[PDB]
Amino acid sequence: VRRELSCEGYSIDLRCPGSDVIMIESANYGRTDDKICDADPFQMENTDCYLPDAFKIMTQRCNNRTQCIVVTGSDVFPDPCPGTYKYLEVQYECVP
Amino acid sequence: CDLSGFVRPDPVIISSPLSTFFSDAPGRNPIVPETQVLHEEIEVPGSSIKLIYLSSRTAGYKSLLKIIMTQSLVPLNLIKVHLMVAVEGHLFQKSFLASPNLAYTFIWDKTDAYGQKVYGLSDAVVSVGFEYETCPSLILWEKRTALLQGFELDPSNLGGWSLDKHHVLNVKSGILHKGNGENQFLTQQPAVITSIMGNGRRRSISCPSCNGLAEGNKLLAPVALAVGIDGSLFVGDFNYIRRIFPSRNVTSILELRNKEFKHSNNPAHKYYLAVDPVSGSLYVSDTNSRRIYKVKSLTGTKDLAGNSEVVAGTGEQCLPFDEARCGDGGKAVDATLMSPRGIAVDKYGLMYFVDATMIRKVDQNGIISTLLGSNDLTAVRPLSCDSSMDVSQVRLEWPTDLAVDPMDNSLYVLENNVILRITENHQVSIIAGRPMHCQVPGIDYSLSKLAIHSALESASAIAISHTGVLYISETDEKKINRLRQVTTNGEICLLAGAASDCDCKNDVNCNCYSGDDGYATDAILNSPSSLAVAPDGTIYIADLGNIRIRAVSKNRPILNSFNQYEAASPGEQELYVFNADGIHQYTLSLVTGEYLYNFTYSSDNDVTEVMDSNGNSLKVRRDASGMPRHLLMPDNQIVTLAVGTNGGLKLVSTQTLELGLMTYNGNSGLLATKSDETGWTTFYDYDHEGRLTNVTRPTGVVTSLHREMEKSITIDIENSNRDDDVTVITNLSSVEASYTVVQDQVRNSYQLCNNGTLRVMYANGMSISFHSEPHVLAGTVTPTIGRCNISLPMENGLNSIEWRLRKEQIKGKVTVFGRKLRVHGRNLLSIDYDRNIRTEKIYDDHRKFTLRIIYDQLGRPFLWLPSSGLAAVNVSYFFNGRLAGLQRGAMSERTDIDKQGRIISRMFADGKVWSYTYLEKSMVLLLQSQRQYIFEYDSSDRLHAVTMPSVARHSMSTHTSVGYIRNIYNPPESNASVIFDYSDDGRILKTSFLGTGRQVFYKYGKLSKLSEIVYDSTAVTFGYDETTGVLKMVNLQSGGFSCTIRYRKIGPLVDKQIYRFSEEGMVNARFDYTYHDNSFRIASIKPIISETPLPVDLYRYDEISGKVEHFGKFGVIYYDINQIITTAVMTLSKHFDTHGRIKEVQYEMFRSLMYWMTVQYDSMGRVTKRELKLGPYANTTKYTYDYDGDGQLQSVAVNDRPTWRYSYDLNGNLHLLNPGNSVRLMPLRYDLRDRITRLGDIPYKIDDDGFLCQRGSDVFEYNSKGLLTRAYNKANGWNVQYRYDGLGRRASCKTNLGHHLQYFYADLHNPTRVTHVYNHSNSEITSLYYDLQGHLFAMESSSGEEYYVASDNTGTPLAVFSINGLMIKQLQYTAYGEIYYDSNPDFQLVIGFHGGLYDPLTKLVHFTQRDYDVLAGRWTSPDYTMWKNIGREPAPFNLYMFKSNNPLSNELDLKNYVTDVKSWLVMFGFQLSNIIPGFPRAKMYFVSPPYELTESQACENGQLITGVQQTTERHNQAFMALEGQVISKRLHASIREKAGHWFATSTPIIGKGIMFAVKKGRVTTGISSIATDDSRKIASVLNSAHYLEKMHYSIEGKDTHYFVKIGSADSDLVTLAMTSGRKVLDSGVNVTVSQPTLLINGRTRRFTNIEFQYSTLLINIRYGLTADTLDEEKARVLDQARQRALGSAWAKEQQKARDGREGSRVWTDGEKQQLLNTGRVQGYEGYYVLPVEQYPELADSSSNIQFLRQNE
Ligand SMILES: *[C@@H]1O[C@H](CO)[C@@H](O[C@@H]2O[C@H](CO)[C@@H](O[C@@H]3O[C@H](CO[C@H]4O[C@H](CO)[C@@H](O)[C@H](O[C@H]5O[C@H](CO)[C@@H](O)[C@H](O)[C@@H]5O)[C@@H]4O)[C@@H](O)[C@H](O[C@H]4O[C@H](CO)[C@@H](O)[C@H](O)[C@@H]4O[C@H]4O[C@H](CO)[C@@H](O)[C@H](O)[C@@H]4O[C@H]4O[C@H](CO)[C@@H](O)[C@H](O)[C@@H]4O)[C@@H]3O)[C@H](O)[C@H]2NC(C)=O)[C@H](O)[C@H]1NC(C)=O
Ligand SMILES: *[C@@H]1O[C@H](CO)[C@@H](O[C@@H]2O[C@H](CO)[C@@H](O)[C@H](O)[C@H]2NC(C)=O)[C@H](O)[C@H]1NC(C)=O
Ligand SMILES: *[C@@H]1O[C@H](CO)[C@@H](O[C@@H]2O[C@H](CO)[C@@H](O)[C@H](O)[C@H]2NC(C)=O)[C@H](O)[C@H]1NC(C)=O
Ligand SMILES: *[C@@H]1O[C@H](CO)[C@@H](O[C@@H]2O[C@H](CO)[C@@H](O)[C@H](O)[C@H]2NC(C)=O)[C@H](O)[C@H]1NC(C)=O
Ligand SMILES: *[C@@H]1O[C@H](CO)[C@@H](O)[C@H](O)[C@H]1NC(C)=O
Repeated sequence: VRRELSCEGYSIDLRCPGSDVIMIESANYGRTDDKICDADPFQMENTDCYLPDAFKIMTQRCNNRTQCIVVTGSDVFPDPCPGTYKYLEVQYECVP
Repeated sequence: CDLSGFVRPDPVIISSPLSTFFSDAPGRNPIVPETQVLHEEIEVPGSSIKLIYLSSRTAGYKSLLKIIMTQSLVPLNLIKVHLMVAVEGHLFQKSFLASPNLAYTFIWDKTDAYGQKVYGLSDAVVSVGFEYETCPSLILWEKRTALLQGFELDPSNLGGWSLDKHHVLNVKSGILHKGNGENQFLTQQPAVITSIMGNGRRRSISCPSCNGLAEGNKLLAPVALAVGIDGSLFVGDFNYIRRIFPSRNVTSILELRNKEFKHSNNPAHKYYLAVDPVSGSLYVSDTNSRRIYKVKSLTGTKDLAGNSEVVAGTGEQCLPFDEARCGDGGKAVDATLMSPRGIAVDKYGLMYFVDATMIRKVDQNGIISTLLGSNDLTAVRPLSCDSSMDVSQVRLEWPTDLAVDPMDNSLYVLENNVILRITENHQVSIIAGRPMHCQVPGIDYSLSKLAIHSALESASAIAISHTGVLYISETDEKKINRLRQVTTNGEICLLAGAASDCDCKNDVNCNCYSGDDGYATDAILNSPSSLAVAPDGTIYIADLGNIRIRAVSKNRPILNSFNQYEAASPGEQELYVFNADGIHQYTLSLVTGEYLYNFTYSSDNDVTEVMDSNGNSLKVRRDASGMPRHLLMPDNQIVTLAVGTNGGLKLVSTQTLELGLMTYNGNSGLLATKSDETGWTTFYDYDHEGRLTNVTRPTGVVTSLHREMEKSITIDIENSNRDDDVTVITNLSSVEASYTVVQDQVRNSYQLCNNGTLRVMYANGMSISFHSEPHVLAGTVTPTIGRCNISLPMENGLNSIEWRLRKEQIKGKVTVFGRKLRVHGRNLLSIDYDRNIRTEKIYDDHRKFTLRIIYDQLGRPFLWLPSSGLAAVNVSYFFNGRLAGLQRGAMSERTDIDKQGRIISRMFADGKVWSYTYLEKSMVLLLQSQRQYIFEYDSSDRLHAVTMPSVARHSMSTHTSVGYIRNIYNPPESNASVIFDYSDDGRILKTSFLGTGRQVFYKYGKLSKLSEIVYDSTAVTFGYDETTGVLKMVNLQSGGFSCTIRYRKIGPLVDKQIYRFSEEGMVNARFDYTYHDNSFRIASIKPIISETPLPVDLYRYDEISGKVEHFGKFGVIYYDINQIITTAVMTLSKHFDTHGRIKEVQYEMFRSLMYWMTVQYDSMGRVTKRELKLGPYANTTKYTYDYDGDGQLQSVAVNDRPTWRYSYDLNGNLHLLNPGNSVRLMPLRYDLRDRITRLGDIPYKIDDDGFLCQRGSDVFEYNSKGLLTRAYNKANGWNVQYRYDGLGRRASCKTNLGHHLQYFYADLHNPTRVTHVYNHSNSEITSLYYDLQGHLFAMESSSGEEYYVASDNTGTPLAVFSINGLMIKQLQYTAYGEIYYDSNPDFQLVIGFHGGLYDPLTKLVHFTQRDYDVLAGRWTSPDYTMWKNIGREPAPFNLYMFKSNNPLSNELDLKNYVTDVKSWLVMFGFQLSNIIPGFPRAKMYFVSPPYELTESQACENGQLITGVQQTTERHNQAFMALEGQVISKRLHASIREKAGHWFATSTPIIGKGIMFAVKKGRVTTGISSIATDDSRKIASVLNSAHYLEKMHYSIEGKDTHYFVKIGSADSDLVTLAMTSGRKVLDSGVNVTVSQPTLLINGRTRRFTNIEFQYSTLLINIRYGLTADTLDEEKARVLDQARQRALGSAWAKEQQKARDGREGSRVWTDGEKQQLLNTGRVQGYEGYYVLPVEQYPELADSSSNIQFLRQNE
């Protein structure tokens, strides 16, 4: 298992060695912790912000690829909690 | 007489700067240049608390006031100039005659008119008068104010000295006087803005509940302000006039019936207030009612509407052209007013007011008149820009506010954005503002700090303080809403009100109210209408737009609910608590909140006990009068204190040691002399002003400080021994204190601004701006650097670092203190401390790093809990808080202490125990193997001798010499001395090896940086840029050969590196570097070797951690602490265990495993098992390692079968081994000095310096620098020559067998790392690639070939794989690095054992500073620098043994126990050095680099000579601090360390209490009270002598210094009480008087000779009468040195012929035979290579001699 995390507006970079390809294990766009991605008091107001389609979006964009770049924002993901400063948290593997 | 248009006096007043500067290390540098202050210290045993002396905390340190009253041009009619100075009741008066550039400097003794001491800060009133020839009776006067520093408070009362941790607060002046010498003038910090009345909401017109507390009390419209004689603030709150009492309570005193709620913000209904200073009467003037009123009762009666009485006006508005002149000449009550505006009341009680366009008077009798008489348009002349005209010539257009100057008694008028002054003599002049008369091009130079040259933008109000300071309110009502200050000198600056981005009147979504309870310059005001100055100097603002009254106050500590004062030091992370009298109660941690120090006093408030957090109490035992007797240390040790009759601390001593001996200059308190236990006496000289002028040392070195006090204060710093002249220029203004540090043409600028900003503009081009903010915990009283904006001279050179502080309060008490580090709006790290659970959480913003540090009940960190399942680190402490033990999983190291606090035992987790026994200054260290080391010490804990288990005794000594401190190490039973000569500042000057005569000379230039290195016939020069001061060139010159390294820099960063050679065949190199935008990160490296461009290597990083994500063609992946290096072809996986040690390496190529290694360790971290598979189909080999009782490698087994055996001497010398692959056991032999003599049957030869000389037939030639220049074997027919650069790195390798390689160092972070190799036989370049641990893993050729290297745990290459994944080379090494198997010997590998450069001919592995012998298993030379710290840290040691005879494991150090945040971060791949500019990079060196190499990297860092440079460094270091508290990771006792003193001090010739100075080769001596009679005899003889500069030599082991005296020895012979022979003094010093006869170049000469000698130090004096005496002695000493150089060179040449070794010159069979029989060769003579005329220090050097015939 490999881990990547990026705050809102920043890209997440996934890379596999040689000919190995990405396989998405888990993904979430939102907020599950009060300490991750520091901002105004309004950031820590919601630790139960989940996007069910985050796994589907990451799977479609990154699976079977040597590398993947995804921006943590409104251009790629819907908003599961407007007003709360979000982040994209992903767990993945490199398979043949 | 009438003086109109006459030149007014414009004096320039310069006050002596405040003592704000102190030293970071008073023991290293006691001189504070800017304030000419001496900052000294005395370290006491048993405590970390020091005794501090600051020369500014004395009576002798006077206050200065330079008054320049006249310039180069003098007015025509001027005849006399008068001066008046008023300070604390004193009145100095002096008359002078008119002269160009006339100036006087006033000296204040810091006393009042009653002769009593004045403490804190005082105000001086300077009056300058101009008497003209036209009128001798009248004098034109001008009053100006200046700030003078008074007496500083003495907290500790220890004879002028203070306790390091003991502070005091001056409550009246607002000054924090710290015991360490730090002074914090709190009132000089940024001004604070607060709301004293109003809440931003309007009250009802009826004023219900208006009589209560001022704070938060609703206002309607504050249009006028006036301060009463009581200190009360009268508020013109539109409808009502409300009085704010000093008790902070409000009561309505007068109601105005003509005011309606609708007209609140109407300018027509605006009225003006004024307080009469005579009687506290309040005058009201309403423009709308056309009258002036006086408040009857200031307490407020029942009927408030009728509490006023008419002073002037009837109520009717009179026409502009009135016949009766609106009632002028008669009673004011009966008169009529046009429109009364601003009112001001004179000192005499005279009332002045603005009436439409004129100024009218109302005298004591009640008669109205006109001061500025209008309607006289004919006599009116337009406003003169320079000259001052009478009231009659002045016309006023739209005048508003009016105020009296309480210092001048002059009237100030605010008229159409121009402030004018009406003097008592009725003279009018422009004070502030630029009229249209001389707008453009009135001033060609444009911008200046003067008020006359600065235009006023919509001014509304004016106020004048008692110090004559004018405050101007400016309101545009849109964006301009500010308060400006005009000082007595005429300078204008912003005091309050930042430029608002938003429109206050037009924009609806706007908030023009901010900055309250913060700094004034940052605050945003809204429509300021009126101003008033409080008695304490605070400025009140009628902030009409925000319906509030705001106060701009001096930054001061406020009395809390507990009747206590609080101040803090964020840099030291401390909070100081003082009582109501400013007496130091406690010192708490600013982070932890735990008590660090508790102070208890006597009945007379004299400090008697300092109790630390650990329970260590330092008691001050005192007399009934408060006089100190002694100090009772925490270990119950008595430190005797003797205070002299002058009140100065005379003696500080223990029962054995004399820690300090001092003498003072009379009753001034100025420290004259200071002596220690060694007898080293420092002499201090001051001027009559008490400013430090000279510092003389026993070395003869004098540091001089010269002050030139003009418009700018310049301090010149000079040294008698160096050409490093430093000059500091100080320019003090209203906005900032400007400093310029000049070294030749290299200028560094420093700016300390009033807003709290510190700006540095380095000569290199880089600028740093530190910005202050009030502390989140301590408040406005302590400004903190929370922002740092960096600028580099490049395209995208703007960088920004930020510290965001926060707090969590539960029930009014601090629970959590958070700190977040940010770079360009991104959080990198957060350090939060939770006081409730005592944990310090350090965490990343992306779940990558998490560390928790647990603190005990005493507030000490004891447990480090890391993430990723890593082994936790825990520590033990003794009762006194000293570190007892350390533990990291299974690894532990504990100690036991004495009742005296000395380590008696050392326990390891494997059961190993070391015992420490103390017996009469000697310590015996015994190991369980019964190996014994005896360390003999001084009273000062400095080594005298070291006895090894072999019973061989090594001896050491240190002595003060002429211009330096000499450190001598003598090997067992040998005279072959190893000497390290250091300057007074601790810089290396000379390294000498007396055995063969090896010498390395270090010279320092004009920038106080390394300029030259001279050894043998080689000269290395360091060139610096004349303007930027950066290192531009490094050139090595050895005869014909020249090696030049040139640099180009972007600020302090290298962007270009050039390599140039003078040799025929040698190729040149160029490396171009680029940096990532808005960072200090290297983005690319572009090499060009032999004019052949190579591919660019790109570098990619993680912006949050600094982790290298991509380098060249390689990509890096990080997971926990493990790393993966990937390519489309290869994957290199590195796995680390819980202790951060490598456990598995995996090298895959084309998805196939090429190499894998597994390392296993014991409890102590020693390698016990290693499994290796070299190749995809090869078998796996298991290696098992066993260690002896001392952790020395005993045996190595291959697949559980014993193959190698190792045995050791009592000294740790490897005396038994199985060489290479052999089963045969070979013995090694050693002499008394631990030098190898035999390896089996092969004899070894090590010279008298400790360097490898021969191994059988192999001959090795090491230079003075310790570098192998040549190696050959005549029998085997091979020869190898090496070339080195100026930084001590190997540049080339050339053999007689065709081999020729060149080495290049392109890595700026790893300067000793070989990155490129040029091969001359095929002309191809090899690029070397290293992993994150520094091990070689890949290679790339310029031909297109790619190689993949398999390296072990030590960085040793074991296998090479081709571009097609095929193993082409496989190597097998023994534990000590000897190759026994090589599958392909033709494939030449540059890097060998332990990552060094291996040579297959010599069998040596090269590391930049040392060479390692693979056959013997030891180094080829000793590291003599080991002797410097072996005394402080005693342990088993050997000068030659490799890695403590454990070659496969990482060297055991206390750094293995991770107890600091920066070290934990490094493990996780984090590189803070890449994200935080200036942050120290973690050193990746096996062998320490040479002095010049480490110096070339650190020279770009800012210098620390001056006080402003040290202030800047404190700002930088405090900004880079991570943990709130750092532990002292030391399992050894603290030793008092002196600069350049390594060993036990020898009795000096220049005795204690004797002054010795050598200025321009001339000797001067002085005598103090403590000096003995025999020491005074030496001083008397040495006085007026001339020293032979650069002509001092080491002759027969003696440190000889030559001197000359012009005259007769008769006078000096009477002093010595001898005629001839040798005499022994009380000190033991030998005095030898003789009359030698010398034959120098055919000339015979006889003279008297007096010689002073103690041990190796020899001082020689020659007597003569002629002027040529100095020139004759110079010619004599050089001829005698030439004889020594020639004698030695011919002897060495004869020995080379005898040994069968190659000589310096090619001799024929006849020439060689002549040399063997006679010793000399006919026709041949020795000549100097480096000229003796430029290099007199190499006059006796045989290595600087070449044999040549007369043919040349
Ligand atoms: C600075 O620059 C210098 C150049 O100016 C440079 O010096 C040169 O370095 C290269 C590389 O090391 C040297 O080349 C080597 O020469 C070896 C010597 O072999 C000679 O002798 C044999 C008879 O005894 C001849 O058969 C052989 O002929 C071959 O080469 C001819 C070219 O001259 C060619 O015309 C022929 O057709 C024929 O092919 C030759 O005259 C040579 O053995 C060596 O080859 C091995 O190494 C290569 C990689 O370096 C491999 O690609 C290659 O396959 C070889 O590996 C095999 O041998 C190794 C050693 O025994 C084993 O470790 C390998 O596992 C492998 O063994 C297998 O294959 C064998 C058959 O191929 C078989 O017998 C085994 O059983 C096993 O199955 C290589 O070509 C060159 O001589 C140097 N040049 C000069 C002018 O000095 C210097 O190093 C540079 N310095 C630095 C610091 O960079
Ligand atoms: C680090 O913590 C360990 C506990 O994990 C300490 O080990 C204990 O030490 C005492 C002696 O003071 C022994 O009696 C116990 O048996 C040990 N506890 C156990 C069960 O592990 C250790 O002393 C600490 N290390 C240091 C040097 O402070
Ligand atoms: C170390 O001791 C040796 C021997 O005492 C010194 O060498 C002698 O020096 C004198 C004077 O220069 C010569 O006349 C002798 O011929 C030398 N003796 C021999 C045979 O070596 C040497 O100078 C001393 N060196 C130091 C560093 O003091
Ligand atoms: C003063 O001079 C005497 C005589 O030259 C020195 O004493 C000699 O020192 C050497 C070396 O320690 C001894 O081997 C001799 O036995 C001593 N000779 C005599 C005759 O006393 C003495 O060391 C000198 N003083 C100092 C402190 O350097
Ligand atoms: C100040 O005003 C309060 C009402 O707000 C009143 O209770 C108190 O007595 C007054 N205190 C003084 C200073 O007299």
